[PDB]
This record gives sequence, structure tokens and C-alpha cells, in this order.
Amino acid sequence: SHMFRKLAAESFGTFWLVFGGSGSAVLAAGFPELGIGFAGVALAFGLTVLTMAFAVGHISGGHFNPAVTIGLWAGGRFPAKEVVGYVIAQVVGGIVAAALLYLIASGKTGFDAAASGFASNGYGEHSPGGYSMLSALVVELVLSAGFLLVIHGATDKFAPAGFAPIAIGLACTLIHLISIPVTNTSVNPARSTAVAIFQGGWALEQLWFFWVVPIVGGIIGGLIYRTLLEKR
Amino acid sequence: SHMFRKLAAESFGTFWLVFGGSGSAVLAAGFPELGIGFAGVALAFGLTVLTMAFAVGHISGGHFNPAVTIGLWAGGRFPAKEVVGYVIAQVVGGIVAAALLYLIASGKTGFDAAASGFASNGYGEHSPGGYSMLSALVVELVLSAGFLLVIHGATDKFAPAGFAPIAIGLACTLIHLISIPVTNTSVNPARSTAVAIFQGGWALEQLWFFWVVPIVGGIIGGLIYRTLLEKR
Amino acid sequence: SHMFRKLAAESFGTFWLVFGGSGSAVLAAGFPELGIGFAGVALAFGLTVLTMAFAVGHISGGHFNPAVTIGLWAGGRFPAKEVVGYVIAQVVGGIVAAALLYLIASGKTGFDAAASGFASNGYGEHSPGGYSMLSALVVELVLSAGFLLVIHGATDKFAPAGFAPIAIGLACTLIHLISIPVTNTSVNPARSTAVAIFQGGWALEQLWFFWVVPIVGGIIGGLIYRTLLEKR
Amino acid sequence: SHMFRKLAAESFGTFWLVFGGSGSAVLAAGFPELGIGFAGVALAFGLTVLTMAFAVGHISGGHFNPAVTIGLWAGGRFPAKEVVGYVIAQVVGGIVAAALLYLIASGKTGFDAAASGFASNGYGEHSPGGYSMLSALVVELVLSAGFLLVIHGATDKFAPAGFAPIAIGLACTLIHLISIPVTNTSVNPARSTAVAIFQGGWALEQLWFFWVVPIVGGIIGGLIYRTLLEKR
Repeated sequence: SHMFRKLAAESFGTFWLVFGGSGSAVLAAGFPELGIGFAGVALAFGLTVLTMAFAVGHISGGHFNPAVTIGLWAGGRFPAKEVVGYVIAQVVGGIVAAALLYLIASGKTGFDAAASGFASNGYGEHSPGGYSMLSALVVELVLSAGFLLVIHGATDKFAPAGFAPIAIGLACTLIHLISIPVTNTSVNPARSTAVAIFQGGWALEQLWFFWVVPIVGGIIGGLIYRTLLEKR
Repeated sequence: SHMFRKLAAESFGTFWLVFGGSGSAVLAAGFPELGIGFAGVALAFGLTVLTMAFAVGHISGGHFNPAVTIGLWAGGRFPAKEVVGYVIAQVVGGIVAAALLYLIASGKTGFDAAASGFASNGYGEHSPGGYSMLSALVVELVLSAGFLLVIHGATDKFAPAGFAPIAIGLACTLIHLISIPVTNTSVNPARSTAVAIFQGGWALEQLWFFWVVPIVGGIIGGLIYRTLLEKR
Repeated sequence: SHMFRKLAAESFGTFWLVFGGSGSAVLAAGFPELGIGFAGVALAFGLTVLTMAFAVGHISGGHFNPAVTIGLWAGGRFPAKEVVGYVIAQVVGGIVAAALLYLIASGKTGFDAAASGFASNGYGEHSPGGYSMLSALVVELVLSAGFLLVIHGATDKFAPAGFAPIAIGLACTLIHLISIPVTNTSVNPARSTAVAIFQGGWALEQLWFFWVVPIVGGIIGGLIYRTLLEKR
Repeated sequence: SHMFRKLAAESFGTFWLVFGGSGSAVLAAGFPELGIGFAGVALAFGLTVLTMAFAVGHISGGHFNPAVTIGLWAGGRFPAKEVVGYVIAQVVGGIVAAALLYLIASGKTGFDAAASGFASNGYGEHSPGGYSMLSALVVELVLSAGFLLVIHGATDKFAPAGFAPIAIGLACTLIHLISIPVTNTSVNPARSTAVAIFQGGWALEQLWFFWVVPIVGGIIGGLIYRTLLEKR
């Protein structure tokens, strides 16, 4: 319940998320004949939220995501003052994991961080299924809103205590099963930023998208729970 | 505990279910070499129930399904008066998600909502494994009954509190692992309706089946728990 | 807490298990290009235990398995008098599901219940990987023991209440991930019996094995928890 | 709460882990056309921790891992005196499972424990993806630290009671989704030791690595939770 340690929890959580989620995508998804595919990456991603929320959610609330922190503010749960420190902690944490991951990935003949996307988020060409920008937009907006509708509900007063990390993490596996072919799935501006810095080309130029669209998405989910469903 | 907000919860839950479940099937199941297959779609489907039940089950009970609402009435848990509003909320919610999904899917060269089924439920030709009508019937009846036998038991007085969304959602992954090759799996009349409206052809003509057969199925499960297992 | 209803719970649980587990194996495991494989069947199997234990475990204890009932007796948890009724309830339940399943499977051109094993358990030729009898024995004995070491521990006094259906069901997914290539996995004499009656040939002649070996296995697990780990 | 029985719990837990995790890898991962792949093995591995922690964690704490026991000491949770007995119990348990597994695997024509690695951990050639030693190091250090950051947090005073076996086991599935292509994943010095003794060649010579690197890794995670995040 001291801020220095709350920021440490958040930096570590987002770290776990970016190391785990992206590590599975770069290291294991495509491994020939025995690789884990998109369903594997979705699972890893959502177990980074669930393990860490159980571990450090009781210290920080376990946001691990700028879009979650900003949406908790929108829905009346996080004070405007603590927002910016969390976002930075998260972004920092994610950068370190993505650099550690890069050093790992390059331990193998042929690794092209650039020519493989390095699990970066993108739309259009740099969409893995080649979905246009309007497909990228509508999917992140809907999925960020929803994501926050889950965090808000799961951690509500009259939501039986203890289970929110299960609700929230699995909602993060769900969201990846849905949107990977479309954008590789962000709904986390700090996840996109980590790997974009190591794809070095096309990722960095579409980055802004995955900062604007998840956040707007998550405010909306916060607004929908706050005004519609919470009262009571 | 106001009805307007309870209907909002239900519309949103069924929305999540149709966006998630169907979105995974249309967007990710068949993606070449890395796609999530039938086991992926089953998982997504059952995480739409579990996240949303945790999130909004404490507001509405989190039915998200006409067949569940009608079966809760049969087993003595939902009053006849509130049934019709829930069913409509659910059906509406599902329609919006299925339209949003359609706009997403069409962001990609080659998308034929019609020639691909758009994850609609069907029997005979329009059964993915080509199972006859009697296979379609017996599987939905058994699986709807069972589904409701789980909801009834999991949310029973003497069922330790908190865990029903886990029981109920996973029962929804289970049911999809079983029946997808047979009918693409409905046991949800509001799920079938959402996508059927966008397959535009063969789906709409078999629709009625997936309204009659899940409901009958779910009343039966409600009746079996009510008279057999609840008393005590 | 009346016996007639406790037997109904057990018949229904074992029913769910045999319909689900085997239904996934016969209907979905091998479906070309999108099928769920051995990992899918393992999951379905273990979600039949978890949903039903949550649903009817509070009525019966949710054994769903002759080897579990007989091992609960060994470890001092189930009285010798109630054993035989449970075993029969379980076996009956399983027979009905396996017949319903058969009617479903035959709704499709080419279905050979006999030439495909119908997910029956077997050793030697009728082992899917062709493991000898000594491989069949050691795997079921170890896995039945373990299974019961989990039921005993998970439902122990000083095991925090509520979570045993998660522990026990997932132990049932685990056990299938391990042993499917070896014997298709029984550790449930009532599961083997259900489908063996519909494979009609080689299954019925190896049946006895999967009645003797799981039970011995589960008594041992009961004995190991009772004398070693419970006291205290 | 007697030591003889606490050592029995630990020997049995590590046993389950090595039988399950490795059994899935040797028996099921590569089975042609229906095998469970790396995502299957990751799941089995992490369900050995979760079932056993639920089962025997309330007796011992359910460490099942020298690196976990040594890291619990570092983070101030396990007394230095009880460390060595646990490590040996764990190592013994694991040896027995790995021998039982070997007898199982050899029940099939063609089984070469040596030419197949027998799911042993290795770096360089004997890395399944051919990742250099510096990739092996950084991945285990990060993943052991993290692993212990999860155990510490999940079992913390102010972590709602009951859920730590879910947090901890799933963190063990996560860690395998990440690192299998790189080293087959150890973060468990007692897991590596079990199978290394049966690969008989290259495993035994790289062994030391997977004793030094996980432990250092897990002390660090213990140190990071102790000094940074616990106070309060």
C-alpha cells in the first residue's frame, strides 16, 4: 500500500505479460509440427494476467495495462492522480521484458525480429489475415470495452470475493482467441509498445493506433458499467 | 436489481457470447497452419459465459440464453413474468454483435458470409460432418438438459458460493467440444439467430429447429433437477 | 441426502462423463483439419467431472466412477454398504449415454462402431500406440492411485472448502493427456463398460482388465492417503 | 504436520509432476496426427502442480521443486533447516516416476530413450529449437524469478485464501508455453534430474546447468518479493 511498491507490482505484471504472451508467440507458436498456434499464444497471454493478478493484484489491483488503468478511472474506480505513474511503470516493465525476449530470440540461427513482426500489432498488410483498418478499429473498441465491462463487474462490491483474477485473465485469453488473425491483438497499449520498438519498421508507424483505440475502447467500457450497471 | 439494468446485463452477456464464440469461429478457427480449430472455438465460447457470469451474473443471474432462462423457469428458479424480456434482451444483444462481427469479417478479401456458413447452426448438408436430423435432435436435447442440470446444481443453496460461473462456463466449452462437428453447436437459440440472419440462406430455414430443440431440452433439465435432485 | 436421489446424481454424472468424454472422441477428435485431437478429448473428459461435481457433488460426493467409490471406501471415506448401489448407478448411467451416443454417431455415412474402436480401452493391438500389457498395467495402477490421492487430499478437512471439483476434474484431464496413446485411458471401469458394449468385439474381451486394474489402483491410492498423509 | 508425512507429500507431488509432465511429452506430444504438441505438455505439467497443491499443499505447502523450496527460504517463508529433506524427497520421488515412465515407454516397438531425449532439458544442439547457452540462461533465470514472484504473492497473507494452487499451477503451464522450444523447460532441478538419468548421454553432462540456473533464478524471485513488495 506504498506507491513505490505498487509501481513495482505493475512494472512486474506488465513485464510478465509481455515476456509471457510475446515470448510464446515468438518462441513457440510457429515451431514446426509441435508448435502451440494462436490458441497457445492466447492461453499464455491470459495466464500472465491471472497468475500476476493473484500474485500482485492485492498490492496494486493488477492493471498491467494503460487501457485498463485509464478505464478504471473512467468507471470511477481509480483516481486521476495515480494514472500516469501506473501507465509509465507498465510501459517501462514491458520494455525490459521485450528486450530480454529479443536477446533470447536471437540465440537462434535465422531470427529476423524485423521480417517476422516480432509479434507486433498492425493493420492492413501488417495484419496477419490482412483485415482493413475498419476491421482493426471495431474489434479493439468492442474488445477493450468488453474487457473493462469484465474488470468492473468481476471486482464489483457484490461480486463474490477472490475470483476476479480468474474472470479477468480468462477474458484476456478469450480476447486473443477472437482478434489475433486481425491485428495480433493489442487491447494493451503497453504490450504493443514493447515489441514495436524491436520490429523497428512498420510497427512503430502504426503504434499510435494501438494507443488511441484500446484506451478509447476501455474508457467506454468503464463509462458503460459506471452509468448503466453498477447502481443499485 | 432494477430491471432496466438487468436487461442491459443480459443484452451485453449474450452480445459477448455471440461476438466471442462466433468471432473465434469466423476469424480464427480455419486460419491456415496456426488456427485454433474446433477446440479453440469451444474454449472461446465457454469463456464468454464464465467472464460475463462473473461480471454480470450477480446483477442478472447471467443467463445469456433463451434456453437457460426458459429452463430456469421450468426448474422453479425464474418467475414466468420476467422470461420474455430476458429472451428479447438476449436476442437483441446477439443481433448487434453478429452485425459488428460481419463488418469485421468483410474487412478481408474473399469473405463469403453465405458460402462459409458464418458459423451458423444446421443439420444434414448444413451439418459440418453431415449428421442426419435425428443426430442433431438427440445431441441438442441431451446437451441442453445436461447444461441446465449443471446450472441448477451449481447455483443450488448447498452448492458452495462463488464457483457457479466456472461450472457453468466450462460446461459450455464441454458442450462445444462434443457437438460442433454435428450441428456447429447451438444449445442457445439466441446464438443461432444472430448469425443465421447473416448467412441469409440455408441457416434461416433450419433456424426454427434450434429454437424448438434447445428449449425443450432445457425445460427437461430444469424438470429433472426440480423433481429428482433438489429435495432435501 | 436421500439415497434414491443420490443414485440419480451418480447415474447422471457418469452419464455426462461417458456422453462427453466419449462423444468428443468419436465425434470431434479426428474431424479432418479442425479436429480437437487427444488434447481436446482429455479436456472434455475432465470437464465432465468438474461441471458435474460442482452440480451434484454436494448431493452425492460426485464419484461417477466405480474405481473412485471403491477407493473412497479403502481410504475410510465411504461406507462399505453404499458401495454396490453407486457402482451400479454409475454403470447404468454410462450404458444409456453410450447408446445415445451410438445413435448419434450412426447419423453419419461410414460410421463403423467396430472398426474404429468407438473410443474403447484396450492393450496390445488394441492399444492406439501399440503398448504391451505391462505398459497398460503400470500406467493405470499409477494413474488410479494418484487420482485417488488427489480426491482424498482435495476433499480433506483441512483442504479449503469449495475447490475439490476443480482439483478432481483437472486431474481427470491430466490423466488423459498422459495415457491416451497407451490404452485410450480408463481409470474408470464404468467408462470402459459403456463403449465396450458397442465395439462388440475386441473391447469386451479386454474389458475385465479395466475393471481389475483401475480398482486395485484406486484402493492403493486410498490406502496411501489413509495411512500415510491424513494424520494429524 | 509431522515431517515424515510432509516428506511423503513432497515425494508424491514431485512424483506426479515428473510422471505427468514427462509422461505427456514422451507418450503423447508427438503421436502422429492427433498428438497434443507443446501446448498439451505445458498443460499436463501445470496440472501436476495444481491437483497436487490442492491435494497435499495443505500438508507440506506443495513445493515439488528444489528451486521453489530454496526460493521460499530466500523470501523468508521456509526455514533453512527443512530445506535439504524436501529437496531430497522431491529428487527421490522424481526418480521413481521417471523409472516407471521408462518401463511404460519401452512397452512400444522403437522406443529409444537416448535418441529422443526422453524429454530431457538441454541447451545448444540439445535445445529442441537450437538456442545458444545465453538463451537458455536468461529464460530460466527470468522464468524462475517470476515463478517465485507468483508463489510469494499468491500465498501472501493478504492474498484471499484458497486460490494459490490455481495461481501457482497455471504459472507452471505458462512457463512451459514460453520456454519449451528453448530448453524443453526445467525451472525444476528435480524434473531435469529424473529424465536425465534415463537419457544417459548428453542430458547428464548439461544437468548441472539446470541445478544452478533455476535455483539462482528462484532465490532472486524470493529476494524481490521479500524486500520490494511484501511490506506493508
